[PDB]
Amino acid sequence: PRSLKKGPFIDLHLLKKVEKAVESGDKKPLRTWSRRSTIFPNMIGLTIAVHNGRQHVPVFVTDEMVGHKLGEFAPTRTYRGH
Amino acid sequence: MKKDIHPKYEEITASCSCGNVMKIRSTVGHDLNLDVCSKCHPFFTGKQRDVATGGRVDRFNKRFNI
Amino acid sequence: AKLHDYYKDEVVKKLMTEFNYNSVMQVPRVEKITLNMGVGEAIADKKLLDNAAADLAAISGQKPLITKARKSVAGFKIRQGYPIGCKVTLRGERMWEFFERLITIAVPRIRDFRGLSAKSFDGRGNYSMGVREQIIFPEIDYDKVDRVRGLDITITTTAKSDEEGRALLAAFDFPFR
Amino acid sequence: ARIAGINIPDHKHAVIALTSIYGVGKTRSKAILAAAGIAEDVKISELSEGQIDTLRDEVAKFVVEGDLRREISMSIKRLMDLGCYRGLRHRRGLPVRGQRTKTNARTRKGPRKPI
RNA sequence: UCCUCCUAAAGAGUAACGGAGGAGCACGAAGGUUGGCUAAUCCUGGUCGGACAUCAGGAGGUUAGUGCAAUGGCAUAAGCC
RNA sequence: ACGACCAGGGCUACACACGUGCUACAAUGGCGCAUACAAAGAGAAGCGACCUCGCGAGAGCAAGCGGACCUCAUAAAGUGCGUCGUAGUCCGGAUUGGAGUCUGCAACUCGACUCCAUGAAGUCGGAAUCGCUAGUAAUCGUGGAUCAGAAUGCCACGGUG
Ligand SMILES: [Mg+2]
Ligand SMILES: [Mg+2]
Ligand SMILES: [Mg+2]
Ligand SMILES: [Mg+2]
Ligand SMILES: [Mg+2]
Ligand SMILES: [Mg+2]
Ligand SMILES: [Mg+2]
Ligand SMILES: [Mg+2]
Ligand SMILES: [Mg+2]
Ligand SMILES: [Mg+2]
Ligand SMILES: [Mg+2]
Ligand SMILES: [Mg+2]
Ligand SMILES: [Mg+2]
Ligand SMILES: [Mg+2]
Ligand SMILES: [Mg+2]
Ligand SMILES: [Mg+2]
Ligand SMILES: [Mg+2]
Ligand SMILES: [Mg+2]
Ligand SMILES: [Zn+2]
Repeated sequence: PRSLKKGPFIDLHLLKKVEKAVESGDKKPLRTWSRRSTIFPNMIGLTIAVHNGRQHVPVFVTDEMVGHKLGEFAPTRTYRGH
Repeated sequence: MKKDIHPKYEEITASCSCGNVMKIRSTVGHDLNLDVCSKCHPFFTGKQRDVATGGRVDRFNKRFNI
Repeated sequence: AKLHDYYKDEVVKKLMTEFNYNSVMQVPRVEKITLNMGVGEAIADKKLLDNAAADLAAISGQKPLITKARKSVAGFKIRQGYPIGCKVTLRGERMWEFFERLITIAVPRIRDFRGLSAKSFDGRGNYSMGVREQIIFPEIDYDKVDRVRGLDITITTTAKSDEEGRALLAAFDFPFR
Repeated sequence: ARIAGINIPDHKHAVIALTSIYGVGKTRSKAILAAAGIAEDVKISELSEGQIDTLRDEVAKFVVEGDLRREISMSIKRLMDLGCYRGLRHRRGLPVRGQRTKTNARTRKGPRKPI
């Protein structure tokens, strides 16, 4: 975890983009190459698409996810089984 | 009821620590207490306690703000 | 006899009101309490039969029935006439003095107790229920159980439907849900 | 002896004996016996009875056997049923906190197991 | 050599290298009598209990059983204590 | 383009096998209290004592030092008094959940650390094999290099012997 007294992390290029994209409403999936942001409560109910290493993977974000960071719904290396 | 082959049956006190004095016949012999009394038991006042879900907005805005 | 002193005087005063009845016969009545604690594992020792014929006898004061297997199954190592089951039946006032020890003491005593679910009436109001362990009837010494094996209380009553037989037990605040 | 859900052995001391509950170790086990006015080398036997009558009051203000197991196995199922990375490392049966699994993941992977 | 149904033509009987099956024992009760009781099977509920152990009603009514082959019997049971 | 800049992944995946090490399987030992004796190093974007807040990692304030001056720094094994009584154990700490601290643009894949829970596997280890001839093997702690944070290995010095 972070130190608390610095506050949570989020990029500016996703914070300003998400405050624009709430107030323009469109569920065209917002893509991002920034998989290290703490998801904020006013990001509840959005379809973003985080990079995983190859392409974006879409993530529809609910109330339950808002503690975590955007990486933990993009599993990185593929695995099927030997 | 056959007269012999069934065991003993005598009245014994079964009090609880919350104050439910009672008498019941059994074969236990000794005075037997009680821990849990269903006249104040946590089933009608104490099974809310587990749910512990919480809004994630609440776990967010309990520790800091913006 | 205490719950039956409660019953005939202060249950009909609700079960005559809420269900539009003419006589005192139309209300359901309890019939019998049966206690099956079957030992399906007594082929390796006869002691596991007779101890399971004593460990529920010490709960409610009757010597029980060593009931036998009815027909034959090749799979579970049974034939006609293997004593595998143990049964107690209670009627009348001993039914009430056991129902007291169930619903006053042995119902909250069970580990992780969170009520007993609202559908066990087999469509005719005749109840069924099942404990998982014996010491929750508090009439046993602690370290004097050879194994742990539950029984199943079955309250056969003169209930007629699932809607109309449940309220009898719920009049004794049966911890449903 | 019968304290807070399940029994407690009597021959052991108070501090080592109270750890038989699910959810007390050697910190809450001295919190109880210093917020209820008991010593620490008297047994469950040769106590009095009112000491248990207030020890049972002290213990049940925490979360104990029912509540702990339901909360822990609630949070595990919650972490499973989103897609979280701890969720996938739960529902594959592999170590979660970033262990090396080229060898030595055996505590999650059970036994040593040929093909 | 003996036993059961069919061919056998509505009574008995009626054959072939014709069509199918069982016996050459058991039981000190599995016998006499008195008293009492009633099934196979599936649905539903239930401690480990599963499609099939035991327990509860409940449908249904010999579709079950006879120490063994079939055939004929069998509730007054000749079935089961 | 086999050149060059940038964000995000990757070397850390795992059905398995081998090699090297650490911690144990306990009484010559766990835990709690008091009590003595070392050596060799390092430090200015650094080492950071005293004092206060915190259960604890540590944030708060600000002296001291280019150092036989000041710091890091308390040695641990031991000795004395308790407790423990052969148990998967007050043995062992694996794995998992909840809450936190610090360096750092940033600890999700992947950081160390402290508290509250959880308490697996293991009762001296098969064939075969490894090191050592005196301050040696066996156990005990401390420092350094690389380093914003991050070694149970590496390189050093002593304590019992
Ligand atoms: Mg605990
Ligand atoms: Mg602990
Ligand atoms: Mg004829
Ligand atoms: Mg016969
Ligand atoms: Mg069924
Ligand atoms: Mg007869
Ligand atoms: Mg790069
Ligand atoms: Mg590598
Ligand atoms: Mg190996
Ligand atoms: Mg000690
Ligand atoms: Mg340094
Ligand atoms: Mg302080
Ligand atoms: Mg320990
Ligand atoms: Mg802990
Ligand atoms: Mg073992
Ligand atoms: Mg031993
Ligand atoms: Mg370093
Ligand atoms: Mg040395
Ligand atoms: Zn109480």
